[PDB]
Amino acid sequence: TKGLVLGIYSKEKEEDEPQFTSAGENFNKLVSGKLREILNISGPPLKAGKTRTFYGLHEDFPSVVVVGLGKKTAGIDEQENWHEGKENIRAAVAAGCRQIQDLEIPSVEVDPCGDAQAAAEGAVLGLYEYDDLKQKRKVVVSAKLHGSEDQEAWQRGVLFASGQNLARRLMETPANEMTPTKFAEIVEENLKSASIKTDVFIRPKSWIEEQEMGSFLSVAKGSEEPPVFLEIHYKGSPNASEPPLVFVGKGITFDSGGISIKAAANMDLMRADMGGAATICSAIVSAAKLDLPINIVGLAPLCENMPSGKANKPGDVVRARNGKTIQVDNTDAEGRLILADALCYAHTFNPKVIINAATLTGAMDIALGSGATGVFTNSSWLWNKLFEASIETGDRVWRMPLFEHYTRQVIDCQLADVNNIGKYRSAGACTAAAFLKEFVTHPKWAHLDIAGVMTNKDEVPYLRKGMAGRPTRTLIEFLFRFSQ
Amino acid sequence: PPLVFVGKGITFDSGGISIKAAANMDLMRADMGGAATICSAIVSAAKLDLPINIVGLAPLCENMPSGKANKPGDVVRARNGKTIQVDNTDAEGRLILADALCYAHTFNPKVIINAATLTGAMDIALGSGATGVFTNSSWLWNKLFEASIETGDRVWRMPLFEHYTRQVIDCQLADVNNIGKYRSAGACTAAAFLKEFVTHPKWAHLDIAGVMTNKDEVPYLRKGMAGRPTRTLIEFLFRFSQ
Amino acid sequence: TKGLVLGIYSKEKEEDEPQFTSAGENFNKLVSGKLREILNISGPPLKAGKTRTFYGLHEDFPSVVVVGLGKKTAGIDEQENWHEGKENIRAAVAAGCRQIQDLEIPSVEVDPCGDAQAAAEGAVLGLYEYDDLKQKRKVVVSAKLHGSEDQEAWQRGVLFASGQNLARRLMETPANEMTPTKFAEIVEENLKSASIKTDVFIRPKSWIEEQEMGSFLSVAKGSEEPPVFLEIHYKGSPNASEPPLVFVGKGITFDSGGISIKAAANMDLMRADMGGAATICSAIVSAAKLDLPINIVGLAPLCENMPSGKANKPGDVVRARNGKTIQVDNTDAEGRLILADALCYAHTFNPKVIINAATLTGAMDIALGSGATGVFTNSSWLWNKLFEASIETGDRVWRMPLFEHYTRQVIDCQLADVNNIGKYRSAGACTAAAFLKEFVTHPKWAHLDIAGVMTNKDEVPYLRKGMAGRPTRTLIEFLFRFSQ
Ligand SMILES: [Zn+2]
Ligand SMILES: [Zn+2]
Ligand SMILES: [Zn+2]
Ligand SMILES: [Zn+2]
Ligand SMILES: [Zn+2]
Ligand SMILES: [Zn+2]
Ligand SMILES: [Zn+2]
Ligand SMILES: [Zn+2]
Repeated sequence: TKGLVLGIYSKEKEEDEPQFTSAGENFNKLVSGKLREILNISGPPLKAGKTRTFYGLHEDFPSVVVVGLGKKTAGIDEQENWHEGKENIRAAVAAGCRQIQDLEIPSVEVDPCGDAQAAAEGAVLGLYEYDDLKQKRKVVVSAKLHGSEDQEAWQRGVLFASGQNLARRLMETPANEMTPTKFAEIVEENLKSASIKTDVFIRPKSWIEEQEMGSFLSVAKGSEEPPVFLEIHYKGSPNASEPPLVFVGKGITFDSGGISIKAAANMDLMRADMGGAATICSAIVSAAKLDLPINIVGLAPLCENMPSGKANKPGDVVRARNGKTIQVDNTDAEGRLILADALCYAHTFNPKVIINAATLTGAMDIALGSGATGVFTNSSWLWNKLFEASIETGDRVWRMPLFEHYTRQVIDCQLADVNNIGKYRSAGACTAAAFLKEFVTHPKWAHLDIAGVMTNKDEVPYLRKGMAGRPTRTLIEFLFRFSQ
Repeated sequence: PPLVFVGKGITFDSGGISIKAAANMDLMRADMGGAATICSAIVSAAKLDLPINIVGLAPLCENMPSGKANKPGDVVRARNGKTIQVDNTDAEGRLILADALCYAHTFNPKVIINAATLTGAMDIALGSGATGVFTNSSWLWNKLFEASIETGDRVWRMPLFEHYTRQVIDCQLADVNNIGKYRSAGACTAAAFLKEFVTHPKWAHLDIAGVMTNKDEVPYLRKGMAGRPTRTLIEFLFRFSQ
Repeated sequence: TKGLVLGIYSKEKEEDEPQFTSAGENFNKLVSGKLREILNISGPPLKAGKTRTFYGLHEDFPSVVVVGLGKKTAGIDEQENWHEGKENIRAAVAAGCRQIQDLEIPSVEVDPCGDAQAAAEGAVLGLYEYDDLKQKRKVVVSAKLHGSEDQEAWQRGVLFASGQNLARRLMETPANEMTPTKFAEIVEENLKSASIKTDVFIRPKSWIEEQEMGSFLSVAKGSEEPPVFLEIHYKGSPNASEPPLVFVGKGITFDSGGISIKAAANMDLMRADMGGAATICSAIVSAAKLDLPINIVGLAPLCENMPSGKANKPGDVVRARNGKTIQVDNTDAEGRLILADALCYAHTFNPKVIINAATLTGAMDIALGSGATGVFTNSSWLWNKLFEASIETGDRVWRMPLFEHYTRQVIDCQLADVNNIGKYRSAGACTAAAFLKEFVTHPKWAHLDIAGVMTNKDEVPYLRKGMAGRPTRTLIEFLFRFSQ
């Protein structure tokens, strides 16, 4: 019927016993001390992220899962660059919800754990699973707030987590279903449901040609799947003329590498090479849901990178919208090609800031793995804003260098203005970033290389194995704070 | 109390049983760059007669394959009593550093700074643009960063997160594994391995693998071994002494 | 304090509710129906291998773990070639014991589940972990039979499982600790504790040289670690002159591949290249513990395979004890070299049967993986005996071919009588077997290639991740039945 998730903290030195949250304390009282009694009988105390289940304590809650929240006053961890208490809550609540789901319980009430937004994030991110294409599926669990005192915060958590889950769905869906057109249609419907103060333009190939986006076009042509340039507007500012914030995302729905073909092992994960587009578009959907008082534009060039008799050939020179020529030495360095055109187009909006996201390089994965998203930016103010937002969400960012040292290695080009792969194999994420900078003149630009945080195995406790949708929540938080 | 510097001194690294590829293996004669830079920095500090006490520690040896060599899977005991599963014999720098870092604590130092041409991952990460610095002290990061602005021999901070530690203490036979669970973030997991042998509050690990050589990146250095970031270390010491 | 593991079966069509075992039924009665009541409250029924924990049902058992046993009458599964009921019990009991251990309970009583030997095997194999070299260790759990009616069978299970766990320990231990000498000393002490009717001879290099075992010696020389030829005798037959059964095991304590050096990835697992020696020696220790009325001889050539200035060089020709010359084309095909000499020596005992085991080829792993041990034999009677024993133990065997087709590919040799690697890359396990057959004239010989069952991830539910010690129990069962 109905399950209940309650939290308990680690015992502090002067306490005689570990303390329940307010809800746990109230429930124990409701059952005349039976919860504390049974917890004591069960043995060792619950530590952070651990769970234990007690049956039959109340007729309304046949299964009660108690979860360890760790130290009650855990705040910002100076060494980890995140709010520890929030992370403990997300992990603990996710673990509790997965136990409720294993017991095949369709609905669960969740203890706010002193921070309803974090509790909601743990439950909603934790229960998520992409199973539309399977016969065998786990029970669908409906999680709601236990109590009625922390509603806005709980709902805020549901909203943030839902945005990330939308990104996860888009990334996880196989490329034959999640084509450029399909991705555009799903984003279009989600944005329109979020707010009527939106406009969506799924720009066709003819428009792309009119816009002289030769770099983007060169990538798309190898495949039979039609390319599209998704342009979305959210008019949240009270002043329609207020300069917008522009987000740009790499939308390669499937990357085979092209003529510079990839190895077979785990190439299926490349269905998520559109993660950059997924995260920035989902962030905008969420911003619209929150009705943030700001104008935002989202740009996402979308296409496949396939080998064929029409595909990009190593050595080919293409002309970007801005007139710059690019020597395509490696057709698998295609994300930067489509981004060159989208970044150029972004300047036409005279934006306040330009932020792009892309599952750009394997080098980024070798550099930081799934620990944090690499951020390249020409603005310390912007770096700081993204960094502060990440401490709150727990979806960490780490700064990477934008030095001429790297630029020199990409403009040293045999046939053109810029080469699409560096002179050497070193610092691949840095030279890719340098390539992108040659198409940016804006003073507040940030490039997020999310290749290393594309998937999750078990690193983030509250995300099941699969595409991660990171760092969608950090982007939403940045926008929220920016709007305030 | 002295400042303690520690340097990886592998005079030649063939990789051992987990043998390296032949191409450009000659550059491994510089796998003692960590020892070279910290020892040279101390020589210079002495020349300048800086008013500070400094201790330099440099474990030195070769890593070669033979009938007596480390075998993948072997478990060894560090000076501190911790056991280490040697899954890859080419991840040897962290093995010799574990013992030197333990010994460093005996001096009750003010700070502990180690340097090592530790991982190819660092090279893939930042190349020769800057030395990667892993530190549990923002004060120390800042001091090294400011010194680097002056010398031009740049440093860039890399993360010391439990996220990476988890991947090296998840070990089949011992307390810590000498290579991570996955291939991602090699410089970060190597740093995490080193941290398991450090309890000091002001420690910095400099992975100089990417700045080991110079082609033409630094205009004033001819092609060859670079000796970076020796000047940044000297500057740090000078300012520290003042 | 004390935990309890109880089993419950899957409900049969005409039953109103799933049936507990006799012990589960008795415990429920003891607590006035409280176990059934709480199990019903907890939800969906327990299926095979699943577990659920109930707290505070009895003062003597604060934690009771109920485990799903599947269908009560599950017997031999025609398609899987094993006794299904026994497999269900081993898996269920192991899962239950791991839950008790997670709760940090030091002692547990285990329901015999209608088959005490299988229950004991699940508990003892299930709880095993090699942690001698770690600071952090799980609680040591002492498992005993619940009740006093099935003692001999429970103890038989403990004995079989202990034999396998000894093999696992020997295989898991790092090679710098588990050297040829150390392995010999550990086996020596275990055999002597098992019975006084034993003799152990840790033969030194001088003896090996006297025995003209040039093939074995050629492998050992590349390393600084002294080689030994372990010879063990168990005189269990009433007639001292009764011909013995001879077991032979490949004891490469560490295999780097030698000059034909292995790749670095996962080379640490080669510390278990002595699995052949581990399994046959452990089987003999167990046979001695059981005091089987038969004479058995165990032979295990032990050494390392390392690269150095003295190592085997590709193309070198060596002379086996039997006078045959061998062209060592690949130094990593060393197991067959040391086995050639041990198999020759085995004939001197005028044995009834000769069975050898070896983690011999990667081809075997590509062929059957961890599903079953590959068995090559010139005797269908022997194949059948091993096959029947495996149905009982669940540690499956599968027959592989001994055809001249494969022999032709190894005697087609440029410099010698036989080549240590075949003409082609196909059928690697089959040509390796053919190589071994050139050193056997006995009419009842079986070669077990255990390379594919060297480790366990999660395939065998009752074995934690690590070296498996398979198929030790099948060997013990074969010996038991043979003795009867
Ligand atoms: Zn997708
Ligand atoms: Zn690509
Ligand atoms: Zn791509
Ligand atoms: Zn090395
Ligand atoms: Zn090295
Ligand atoms: Zn071993
Ligand atoms: Zn071999
Ligand atoms: Zn071998």
